[PDB]
Amino acid sequence: DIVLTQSPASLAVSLGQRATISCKASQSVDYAGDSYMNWYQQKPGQPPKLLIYAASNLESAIPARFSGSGSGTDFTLNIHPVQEEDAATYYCQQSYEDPRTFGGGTKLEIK
Amino acid sequence: EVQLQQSGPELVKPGASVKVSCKASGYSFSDDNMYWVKQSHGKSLEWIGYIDPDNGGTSYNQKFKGKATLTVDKSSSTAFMHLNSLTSEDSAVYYCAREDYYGSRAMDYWGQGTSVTVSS
Amino acid sequence: TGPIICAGPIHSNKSADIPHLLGYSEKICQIDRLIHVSSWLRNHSQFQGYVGQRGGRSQVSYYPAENSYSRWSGLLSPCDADWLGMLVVKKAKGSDMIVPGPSYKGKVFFERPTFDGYVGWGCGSGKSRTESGELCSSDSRTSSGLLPSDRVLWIGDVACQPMTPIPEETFLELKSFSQSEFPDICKIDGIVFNQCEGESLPQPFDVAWMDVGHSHKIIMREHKTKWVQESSSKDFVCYKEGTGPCSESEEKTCKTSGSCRGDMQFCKVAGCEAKCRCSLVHKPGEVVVSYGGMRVRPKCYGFSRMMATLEVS
Repeated sequence: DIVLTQSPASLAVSLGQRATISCKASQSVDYAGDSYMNWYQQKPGQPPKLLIYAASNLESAIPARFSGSGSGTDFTLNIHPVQEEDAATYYCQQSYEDPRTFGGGTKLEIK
Repeated sequence: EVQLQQSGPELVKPGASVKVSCKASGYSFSDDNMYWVKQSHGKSLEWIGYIDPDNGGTSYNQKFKGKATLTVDKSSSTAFMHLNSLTSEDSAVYYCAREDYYGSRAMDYWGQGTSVTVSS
Repeated sequence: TGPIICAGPIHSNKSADIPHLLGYSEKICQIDRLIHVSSWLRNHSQFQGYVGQRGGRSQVSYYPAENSYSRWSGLLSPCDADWLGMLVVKKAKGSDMIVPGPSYKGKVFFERPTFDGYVGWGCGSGKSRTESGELCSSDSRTSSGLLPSDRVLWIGDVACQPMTPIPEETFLELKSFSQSEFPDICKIDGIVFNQCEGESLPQPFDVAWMDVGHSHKIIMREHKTKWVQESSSKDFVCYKEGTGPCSESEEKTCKTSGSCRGDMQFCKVAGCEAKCRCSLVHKPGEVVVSYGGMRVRPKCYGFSRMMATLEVS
């Protein structure tokens, strides 16, 4: 199985500053020019909400403060400028192969 | 709009079984695979399995083969998950989610979650 | 190359819905405007709006860009046949293989014949295909939802038509002749075609084929083709200049009661005399295929790229 390691497990960022979350896969999730990596935002009591699919594609109606980059094994979720509604746990998830796997998650707290 | 609606919270006794439903509307049910995901309290998301509602073909996480069984009803646009031999390790929120294989290959629509508490 | 009845649409808002029309000539008009592909995208892939803005069906992309059959506005593609109820263009699933070769980048719809059917891929609002064809990434240029026809890609040189069915025994015979012409082929689009000790990985495979209405297509190397013009009612469309296709009632009346205007062929076989006018759809006719000593009138005939595994001994 493809193991995903997120870092940091927890992070605190001041309003208006930049949050940078990392995800490293144990194998490449690239195939024919796309990177099969997704990012989810989850607030307590609600389901995950898709933010970024395929490393860098913004889902419709997701604000442009969110962006993603990376290729192969090393991926980045950026939030800038961080706002109050951004407090949540962010998950990465690979769609390269069966079984789908998820990272452990990164809790973003506001300063 | 796509929408997925799960059945309500469930209290069940150890050694029993439970069946959860997920009702899809707003798109053609059999076009897309339906995924199921477990989330223990405070913990991370785990994949359980998926089902192809067009023909009933399934694939399971090895961790849940024999524990979980996936079915659908095409006529009523509903996916089911049967959990058996419940222990306290099965108490979690369970999600269904539609995967858009050739769009985003992501789970872009989720049900609200079904809380399952295993206790006497 | 020009349309059959109706010049290209000029849509106004992406949210207008598309009516079901009962008349043959009205359906042909929807097809000239790619109303049917727009409808397919709305039904299957969370798309809002239309494809074919201004250019219509005559301006779609073909993968072998050298394409003979689109030079005839009247020959039917698989999507065209799907709108008329002759077959279903299914939504692609993960096991369906995207063929290499086409320029997928930026396409919003594409379709290809498979060994056992017809399969299509669509994109949601604000999206278009990556260069592998495998995903739909964001594309600000498609945000209006009224997209040109070059965003529509039809793979293959294909003609579809009404078929005369054949008995199952005849199919099994044709299937046997195909197997002996292609001894080297094990699977086509994941379907067992010949029995094989060991097989290569799937490879692109250009081949002539015909759909004769059973479980899969008959692929062909050595075969003959012939066109017969038959002047049946489906070969004529009826319109009123400056107003588009006539209604269903007006069309049946024109084609039964011989009391409308027409060109030479329509008057000659149907009779004529404010009123509607009916004339000949531009095509060579119906295709008839000679293969293995038989003649067959298939539902679809064409040349087109599939995926196949070859034997390794």
